[PDB]
Amino acid sequence: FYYTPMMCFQRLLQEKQFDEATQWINYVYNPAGYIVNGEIAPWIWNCRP
Amino acid sequence: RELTRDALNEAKMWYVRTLELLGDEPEDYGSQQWAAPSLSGAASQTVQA
Amino acid sequence: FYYTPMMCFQRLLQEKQFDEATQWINYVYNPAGYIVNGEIAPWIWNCRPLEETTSWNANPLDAIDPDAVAQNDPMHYKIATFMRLLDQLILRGDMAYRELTRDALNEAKMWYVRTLELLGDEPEDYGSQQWAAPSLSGAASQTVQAAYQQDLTMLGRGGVSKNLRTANSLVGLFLPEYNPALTDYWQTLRLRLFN
Amino acid sequence: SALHTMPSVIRTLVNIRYVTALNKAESNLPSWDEWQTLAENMEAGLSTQQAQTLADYTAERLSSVLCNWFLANIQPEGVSLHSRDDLYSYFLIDNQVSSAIKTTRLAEAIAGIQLYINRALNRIEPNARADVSTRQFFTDWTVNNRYSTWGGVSRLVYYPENYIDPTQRIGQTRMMDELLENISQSKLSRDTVED
Amino acid sequence: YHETIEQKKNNRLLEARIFTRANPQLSGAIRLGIERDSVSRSYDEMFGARSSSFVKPGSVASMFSPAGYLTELYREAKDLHFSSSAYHLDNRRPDLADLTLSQSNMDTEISTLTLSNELLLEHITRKTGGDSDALMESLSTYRQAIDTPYHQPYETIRQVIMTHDSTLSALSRNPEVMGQAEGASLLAILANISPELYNILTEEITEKNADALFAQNFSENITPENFASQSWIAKYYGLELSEVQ
Amino acid sequence: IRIQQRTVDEVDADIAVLAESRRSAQNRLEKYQQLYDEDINHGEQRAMS
Amino acid sequence: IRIQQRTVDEVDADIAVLAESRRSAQNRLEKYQQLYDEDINHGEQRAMS
Amino acid sequence: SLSATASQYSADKISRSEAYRRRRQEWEIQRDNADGEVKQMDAQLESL
Amino acid sequence: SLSATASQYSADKISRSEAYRRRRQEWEIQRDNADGEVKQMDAQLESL
Amino acid sequence: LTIFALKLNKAIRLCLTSGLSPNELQTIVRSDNAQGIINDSVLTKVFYTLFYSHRYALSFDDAQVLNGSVINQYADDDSVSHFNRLFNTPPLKGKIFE
Amino acid sequence: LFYSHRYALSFDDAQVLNGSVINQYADDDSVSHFNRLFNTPPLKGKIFE
Repeated sequence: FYYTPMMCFQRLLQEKQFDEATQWINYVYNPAGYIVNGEIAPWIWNCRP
Repeated sequence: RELTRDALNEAKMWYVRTLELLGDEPEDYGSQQWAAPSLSGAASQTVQA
Repeated sequence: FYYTPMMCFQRLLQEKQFDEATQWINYVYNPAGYIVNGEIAPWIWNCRPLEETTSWNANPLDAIDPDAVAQNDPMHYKIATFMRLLDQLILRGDMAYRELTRDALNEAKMWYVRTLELLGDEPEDYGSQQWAAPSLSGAASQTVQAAYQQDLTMLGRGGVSKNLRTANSLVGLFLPEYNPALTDYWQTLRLRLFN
Repeated sequence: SALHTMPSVIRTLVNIRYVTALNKAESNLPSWDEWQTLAENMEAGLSTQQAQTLADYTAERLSSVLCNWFLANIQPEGVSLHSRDDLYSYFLIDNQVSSAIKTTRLAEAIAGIQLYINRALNRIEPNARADVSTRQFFTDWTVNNRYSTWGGVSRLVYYPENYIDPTQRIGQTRMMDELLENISQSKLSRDTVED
Repeated sequence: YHETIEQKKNNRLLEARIFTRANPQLSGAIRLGIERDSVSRSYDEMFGARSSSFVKPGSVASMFSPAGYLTELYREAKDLHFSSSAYHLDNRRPDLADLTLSQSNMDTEISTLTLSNELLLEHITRKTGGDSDALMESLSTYRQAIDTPYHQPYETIRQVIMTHDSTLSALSRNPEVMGQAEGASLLAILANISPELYNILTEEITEKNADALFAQNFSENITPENFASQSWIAKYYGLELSEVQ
Repeated sequence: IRIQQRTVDEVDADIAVLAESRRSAQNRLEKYQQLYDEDINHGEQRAMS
Repeated sequence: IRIQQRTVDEVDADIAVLAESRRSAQNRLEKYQQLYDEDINHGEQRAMS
Repeated sequence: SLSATASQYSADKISRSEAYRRRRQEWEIQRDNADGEVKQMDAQLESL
Repeated sequence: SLSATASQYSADKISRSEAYRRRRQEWEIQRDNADGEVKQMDAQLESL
Repeated sequence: LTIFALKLNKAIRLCLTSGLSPNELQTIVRSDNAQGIINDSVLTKVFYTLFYSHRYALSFDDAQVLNGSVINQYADDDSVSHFNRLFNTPPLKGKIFE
Repeated sequence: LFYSHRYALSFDDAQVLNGSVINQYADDDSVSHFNRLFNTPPLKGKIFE
């Protein structure tokens, strides 16, 4: 839930894939929140621990 | 990097967003009134304990 | 019937095999027609789905796929193949131009004249003559947007010839733009002919 | 002559008893319109580049003064505006920049609208309409935050041919892929092509 | 929603198709392989020459131009805040709602400072009710701001004299004019002190007029309780903590 | 006067030398830029995959 | 006059220097052209096939 | 497994083919350098 | 053993990928050299 | 707090509008009078210090002393003062007594 | 044309010089002649001439 998403994020950032990196890091965090079932997610972070 | 006008506008947008998510940084406050102790005062094992 | 012939055509064009590329692309399209059983072929294209305008896609916009869009609308494939042939002709012409020999320049002239012949004549701007300047509210009018959407939907699922006059005074729409690739081709051919 | 100004203007400059409510002879400070006219007369004999330099300097000075006055006088409810960057964020227009930069009205509107969208989406501006913020455009804001990406995704529908890749396709079969590796040699001889 | 999304996708597909048919650039020997549809004729009769009307690249009338991008942005941005809230786009910037969409409005180049100054002037005028010249005359005597007083002709004169001859060497080479002018005018033209600034700096501060002077020099929201914070002073004057220490 | 006219001929011959220096150097520049920005081609990603 | 005759000797020695510069540079030119336009030879296409 | 082996065979085959193409491009660029300096000194010669 | 074989396969694959990256970096550096000498002679031209 | 607040407003406004450093203003006012008030003499000294700095290219303390003020022996004290810069660079053999 | 050939003057400049008046209302997509002469830039107030 935590290490692999940043693994991909770091690889994409190193290889200049900015929008793919942002989309992948949205799985763990998003400053604009998360859209679940078409509604504002009450939680701030998409990682439970 | 490319110094185009639209690129500079996009960089302005990115930097403004970075400032927005960064907020405002604080400054030094303890250096205002931190006293100057002696070496014995600093190494006081009684105070450390 | 479609993807492999251009695979070979693209490889040959990248590797400067001009006549082999032309011969291979003749299997899918030939401006001079096709010779079958020693007679003029009545069809224009040597690909049946392209000639018959057959679509083999239902939801192309469900994902970002130009391939799916072209599957939904088959003649975009025809436009792509035509532009590939034009590019092959242009590479032939400027490869002849490279060596600056007199016969090479004559051959480049022939190639460029043929390219102009198959390209025809380009049109110009006409909507900018009378396009009005609307306000931001007029442009963002959701009522006008919904009216246009309703008109498009009723033209799509039906074929109704009523509502003859659409009251063009509703200035909240834009106009299609010419192909940048085609304009670049025209400018390149013009400058080559000038040189 | 050294100052490139009229002798009576020199006399007026000398006659300025800058005493400002006594401690010396008297306050010979001119009136407001007299000050304006004297400035016009003494400045009328400059060059052109100097004129634009003075115009830019005065523009920057009055911009800073107006920003300070607005901050210290006019504060609409619900906004704790206290700085130049606060005014920037509120009005979606940059107030602390130089005169060297040039832009258009529509480009400034793009900048302001994009900044406002970012402010609303990042949940930093209070009382944001979170119900509205969950539309398709805001979901696709990753490709809607820049004009280039939005233009590309818009043109992908009307002109998919420009984005069609003749060498590869989404969903291409592995057998066609291995055909591609078996056809991507350095130089493609005919017999190798038919093989 | 599935129906709505499918409908919009189908409408976009139909519009792209009809523009493909109506593109005049494809003539073109491939024009022989292009047919006219019944839906194409229906669109033609419905919308006149709309399908046949095209624009060159870079024209403001295109949907791929920044004009269409801005139109869609405003369409999606008109309701990020309620019209009652001060954060509403229309409430904060009413001047944006009536922006003209013309080719010249995006072809003309102008400094962003000019637009910012015009917006600030519009706000100041709509608030106070005065003219620009009256505003300048009031600013040359204003006191409740760190930048004020701002004497525009005085600043112009100082900048012009600095541009022409710094340190007044030319005037110094002519001593006969120094017997008539004293150091007050020289200080005015060299340093940055307007007459109002001089009056502010050379007024005695006593408990008899302490509150009056405080009210003269500061706004109603600027109280000694607010001033008592060092961080408040720093953020008010744009200075640094060690500098005020 | 004839001598210095010949000298002017020398200097503008040199500036023509440097103009075609620009031609050659800029040709090198676009060649190297095309090599760098294209980087790795579809054949090489095919081999890697 | 003898001095400037020696100077003329200097300058035409230099132009002879540049003539044999042309010899060497053009030799390089045809060598590199022959390498480039021949590219890949029948042995290498045999290995590939 | 031996299909994978032939896959590596095709892989280094096409990799060295692309290496050959890179060699060709480098040769073309350095030939441009050669004739560029050729005309460099061509103009230098008339100056001299 | 054949898993080890595929391990060597991935090993030289990533090694030649990094060689490609080194090639890209060298190309970038020498392109910087090219445009650097381009502006070198740009200023030399106005001097001349 | 009102009167000292106004005094600090005066000082910070003049420093911002004239580029004067806080320690430069401090030494100027100390050389003028211990009251710490603002009069015509202080601004005349500032005028002449700036004028000499513009033409003769002199330091703030140098021009301040030249226009009529005394040498500041007690500077900000984190570095060399003016008196020590003039007569203690370096002391010959013994400590200075001047 | 005669003035443009010898004195190297603009069309509007030579037209005014031969006896015509300054065109205040140009094509209006750019600066007119009157504005080019007396509005580059306006001093402080709008021009009234």
